[PDB]
Amino acid sequence: NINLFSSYQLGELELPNRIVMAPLTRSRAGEGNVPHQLNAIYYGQRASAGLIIAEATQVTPQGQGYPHTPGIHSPEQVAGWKLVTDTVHQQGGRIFLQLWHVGRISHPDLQPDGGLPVAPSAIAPKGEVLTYEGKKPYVTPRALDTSEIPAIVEQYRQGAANALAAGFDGVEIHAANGYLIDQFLRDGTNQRTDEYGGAIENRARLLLEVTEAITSVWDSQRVGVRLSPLTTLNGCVDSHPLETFGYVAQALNRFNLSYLHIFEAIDADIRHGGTVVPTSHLRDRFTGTLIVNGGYTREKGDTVIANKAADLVAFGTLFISNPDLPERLEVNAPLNQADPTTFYGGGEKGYTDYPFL
Ligand SMILES: Cc1cc2nc3c(=O)[nH]c(=O)nc-3n(C[C@H](O)[C@H](O)[C@H](O)COP(=O)(O)O)c2cc1C
Repeated sequence: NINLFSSYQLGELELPNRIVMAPLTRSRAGEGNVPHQLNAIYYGQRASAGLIIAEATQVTPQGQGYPHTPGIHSPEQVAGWKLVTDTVHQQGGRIFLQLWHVGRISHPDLQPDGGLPVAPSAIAPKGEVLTYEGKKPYVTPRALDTSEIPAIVEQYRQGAANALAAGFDGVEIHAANGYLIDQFLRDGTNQRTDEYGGAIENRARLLLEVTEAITSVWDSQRVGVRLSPLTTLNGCVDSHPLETFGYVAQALNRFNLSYLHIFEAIDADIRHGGTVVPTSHLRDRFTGTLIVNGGYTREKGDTVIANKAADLVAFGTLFISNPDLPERLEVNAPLNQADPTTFYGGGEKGYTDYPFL
C-alpha cells in the first residue's frame, strides 16, 4: 500500500517520499544571472521534498526570456548554484536542475547584442513581454538555420555539464510550456520544411538529440524530461496531441531516463469535451518513472500512487507557500496560502518567510 510517503528508488538515489517540488521560476537571480545565498536558503528550506526540481535555468544567454532568471552557462553561475546544492545536500535533500531555453518567448532587450530570439519558425507570440524597461510587444523570432541545430544541442550539453560541475544530483530537460524544445514539438509553432519539421519524427528530433547529448554527460537515470501535452501557455499548441505526445513517450524509452514528468494542464478536462491526452496514455507508452503534476493534493496524490497511475507527484504552488509541505501533508496540517504578488522577483518577502509548521 504505497502512498505519497513511500520511499522510492530513482536510479542510485533513494527518495524518502514520493513528493517532488516542481520547477518554479522565482526571478531572484543576482548580477550576471547568478544564484546567491538567499536562493540557497529558499531551496534548503524545501529539502524535505523527495526530490527538488530547481527553477527553469537558461543554458545559454539567448535562452533567457524573463528578467533576473538564473543561468547555467558561466563559471559565476556554476559557483552560485553550488551554494544552493551545498545547502540542499547539507539538509539531506536531492536536487535536479531544470535546463531551459525560452526560444521565441523573449525580447531583443534580453538577448545578446539586442538580437532576435530564436525559434523553429518565425511566428511571433501574441501579447506583451516584460523587459527591464517594462512591458513591450513581442517581435518575430528568427527561424534557426538547419546548420544551427547542432549549436542548440551543444548549448544544452554545456548547460548539463555546468550543472554537473555545480553539484546537482541530476537535470530535467524543459520540453514543456511552449519553450524552445516544445516550440519544435508542436505543429502550431513549427512550420519548418527540413528534418526538424513536418512529420512527428522530425518535430521530436530536437528533443531526442538534446536528450542524447545530455545522457553523454550524465548517467541517463539522472536525466528527466518534462512535457505539458495540453497546455496552451505561450501560444504553443499541437493539432494532434495524442499522437505527438504518445510518440514522444515511447521514443524516450531507449534513453533509460530518470523519469518523464507531465504537467497536466489545469484546464485540460474543461477545454475539451474532455481531456484528449489522458496521462494513462503516456503511462502506458513510457515504461520508466512517471511524475505527474497539476493541482495535486494529499488525496489526489495518494490515489494516483495507489492506482499505479504515477510514481511521483510534483507540487508547484503549494511548495511556494509551504517549505515543509511533506510534513504538513503527512500529518494533515493546515497549509499556508500562496501570495501570487511575490511569486516573481524581489527579496525575502514571499520567498523565504513562509512559516514552518
Ligand atoms: C510561479 C510559478 C513559476 C513556474 N515556473 C516554472 C518553471 O520554471 N518550469 C516549469 O516547467 N514550470 C513552471 N511552472 C509550472 C509549475 O511547475 C507547475 O507545473 C504548475 O504550477 C502546476 O502545478 P501546481 O498546481 O502544483 O502549482 C511555474 C508555475 C508557477 C506558479
